[PDB]
Amino acid sequence: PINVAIFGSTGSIGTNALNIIRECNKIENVFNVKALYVNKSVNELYEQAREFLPEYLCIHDKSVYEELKELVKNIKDYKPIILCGDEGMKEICSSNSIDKIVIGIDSFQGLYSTMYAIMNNKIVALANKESIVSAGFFLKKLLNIHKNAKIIPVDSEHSAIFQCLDNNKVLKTKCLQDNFSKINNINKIFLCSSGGPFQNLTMDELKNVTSENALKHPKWKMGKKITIDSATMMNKGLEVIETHFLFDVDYNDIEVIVHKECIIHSCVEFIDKSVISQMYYPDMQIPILYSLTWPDRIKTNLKPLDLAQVSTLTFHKPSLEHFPCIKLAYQAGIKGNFYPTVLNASNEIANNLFLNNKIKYFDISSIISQVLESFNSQKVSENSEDLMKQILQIHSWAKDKATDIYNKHN
Amino acid sequence: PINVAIFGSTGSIGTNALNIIRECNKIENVFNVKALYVNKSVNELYEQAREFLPEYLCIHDKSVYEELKELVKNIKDYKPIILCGDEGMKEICSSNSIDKIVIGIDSFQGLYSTMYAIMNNKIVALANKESIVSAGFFLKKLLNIHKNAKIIPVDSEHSAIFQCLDNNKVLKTKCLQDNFSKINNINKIFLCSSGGPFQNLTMDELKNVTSENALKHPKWKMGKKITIDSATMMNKGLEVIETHFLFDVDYNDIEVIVHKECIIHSCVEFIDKSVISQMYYPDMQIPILYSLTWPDRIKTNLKPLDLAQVSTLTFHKPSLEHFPCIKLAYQAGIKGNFYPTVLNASNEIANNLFLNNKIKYFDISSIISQVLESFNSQKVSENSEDLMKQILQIHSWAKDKATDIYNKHN
Ligand SMILES: COc1cccc(CCC[C@H](CC(=O)N(C)O)CP(=O)(O)O)c1
Ligand SMILES: COc1cccc(CCC[C@H](CC(=O)N(C)O)CP(=O)(O)O)c1
Ligand SMILES: [Mn+2]
Ligand SMILES: [Mn+2]
Repeated sequence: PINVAIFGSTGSIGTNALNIIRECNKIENVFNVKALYVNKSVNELYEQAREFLPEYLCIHDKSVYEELKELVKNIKDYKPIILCGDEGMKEICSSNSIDKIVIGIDSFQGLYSTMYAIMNNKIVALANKESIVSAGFFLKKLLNIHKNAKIIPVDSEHSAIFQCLDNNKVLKTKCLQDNFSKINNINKIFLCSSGGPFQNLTMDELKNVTSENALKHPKWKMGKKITIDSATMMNKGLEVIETHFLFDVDYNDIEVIVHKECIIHSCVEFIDKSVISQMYYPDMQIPILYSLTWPDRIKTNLKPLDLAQVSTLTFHKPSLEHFPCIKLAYQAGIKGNFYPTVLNASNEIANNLFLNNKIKYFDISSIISQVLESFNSQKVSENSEDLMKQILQIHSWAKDKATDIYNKHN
Repeated sequence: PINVAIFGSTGSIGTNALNIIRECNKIENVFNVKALYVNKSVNELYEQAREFLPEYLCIHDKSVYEELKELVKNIKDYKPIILCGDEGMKEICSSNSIDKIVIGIDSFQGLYSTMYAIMNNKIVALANKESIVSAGFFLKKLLNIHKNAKIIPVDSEHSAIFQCLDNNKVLKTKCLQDNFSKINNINKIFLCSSGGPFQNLTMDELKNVTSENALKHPKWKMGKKITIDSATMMNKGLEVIETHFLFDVDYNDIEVIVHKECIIHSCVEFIDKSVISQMYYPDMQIPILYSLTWPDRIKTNLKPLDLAQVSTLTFHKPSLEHFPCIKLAYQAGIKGNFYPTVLNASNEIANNLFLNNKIKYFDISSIISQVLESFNSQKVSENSEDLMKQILQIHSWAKDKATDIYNKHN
């Protein structure tokens, strides 16, 4: 019986996790949902608690804490431990009844909860790519100290890569470890991209695209920030750095490939040049499920892939002139140090400015480039606590520098 | 160091094996070629012996035995054990200095050498699919007796399938063992086919096709028998039965898919509905190499797959009306017993009649169909020597029956 906590259970990752858990549990009792954690969605959490009956409930916002206590009195034969804030989150991570934690929260609370899950030697199913890009050095150090802790990737391309690896090799190492690629015989990665809504657009058309164009009739309905990142291909840029950190693959050995059908989710070339790929319909339930079942798989009732119906799969190179965010991501990754932290923070601001019609498409990459050029490399702190503060200071600095650049030109 | 014997070293499989061994050994000394076995080509064997310097040389034809001995006196600092016939082959299989044996011979010598390899508890890299289709029951029985022997698939689609499996699971079972699919969490197989030279012909066009049409402007350098089987899609029919026996996959869970680009070599759907596939250029060096490195991989200098250049991958269902041999293979497999033995034997005759311009395209499937209808199921011998005799007698009967049907409706 797999004992799982869901952090951010009313978000997209959290609700997809509970859906696949429900469906798999109908086939065979595999999962025990031990904890649910949300920001402020009391009614939604109450409804989840009535179905899954977790041992723990937690809610960040303290003004709806007593409302939650009163709601759960309506549930028959059920006496949960009801907690609140960061202290509740810490108590959940330290519980001996929890084996695996799905991190479905963004920004700092994602990183903070990941930190606590690692400190308690848990399996961490991590969907927040920005935390790996920004704080990769810190997570790597924490994983070296807490030897039984593991990060298992949920980001679909990185789940795909992970699924292409031989678990007889994977089990000798773990993600975010030096020498991961060597142990797994990895030569090179094909990192698949949908390409977003702008692949056929000219440079002159790209000059005038708006956030409405990027968000209009999405093929897959996902959040605004990632949709804008998909449009600029900064999503893939961030994912290149994520690949480097998770799998210890050199930047020269990561190739972005535009695959508009989104059936092949990524591919791994091994040292003999054989290539393995993972395929399914574009659906987050498979990557989430594998993060919770690894190193095994369990039965689902998901729709089987019909390759004859799919019929055609296509691949092409992305144009770096048209999608300069990709180039900037590689440059930041290759330069190393805290340049990925700066890239991520400056993109957070630029993405949001574009979303709100404050800047143009190529201003996104212009601002990111300028902030990157404004940063000086820093000696990397050997001390774990100093290193986290260093990352947070640089993050804050880069957001401010991006905002100042905007303000001056405006 | 991996100690290898090559049976049929001057055929297509043998020459590909020695090429990839040579190239891999230039990067790192991995392989010792301990034995080479050929039918007739004494001169070619001498040249191989001069380069590879194997401890054993064997030749099936006794009339060129003395010539080989005299030739080898030319090689400096070299004193091999020089053998001939079935006896020489048995002696090679029984050597404690040999770990892995590549079976690149067909027909009787192929089944015969496979048997002796298994009896001596070797790893057997098996490229002769006809042995598995005709003698699957016997090979299963033999592998149950000889617990440390293993068949590793070399046939490209079956190697692909094998490469899509997690070795943490594969190492708890072995090919041709009951429950192989259950242990590996296999739900379904996509068995990829080139479609062959007649794939786009109308029914009227198919009625007239000749063997010269099948053999003309061939895309890859392979033998006449398999080229004719590719044209009729009986190659894939045989490979369906091969999949069933190697992997214990039910016939209803094997789907033939026409993939004309021959980049994806086959795919495995797991019980969660995630699909894994193996990809490379159509080149037999990868499947051969993997059979000799499994459960590891080693470095090659093969050309890396350029997915952007490949650009497009396509998939469609084959027409059973145009390719009735596929339907016959499923029917024979599903019926079970020795019907696969009869299918293989009757196809051997019908393929050869068509190759030599004695019958038409649809006569191939007609003869096979009639022979299958003439066969009565038999009680399966419990004794392994009786079982081998039973298989061989059914094989002879079915070839004779096919020939007599040809002679009647001449
Ligand atoms: C909604 O579920 C899925 C599952 C798999 C694939 C897709 C297609 C969308 C792919 C990515 C979003 C992403 O980064 N993901 C999902 O990780 C968009 P781009 O950066 O253009 O490539 C959707
Ligand atoms: C020359 O080497 C390779 C290597 C991989 C793939 C191909 C393409 C030819 C595929 C098969 C032959 C076969 O049965 N093989 C190779 O196992 C033909 P059909 O039955 O139409 O599908 C060639
Ligand atoms: Mn992704
Ligand atoms: Mn084949």
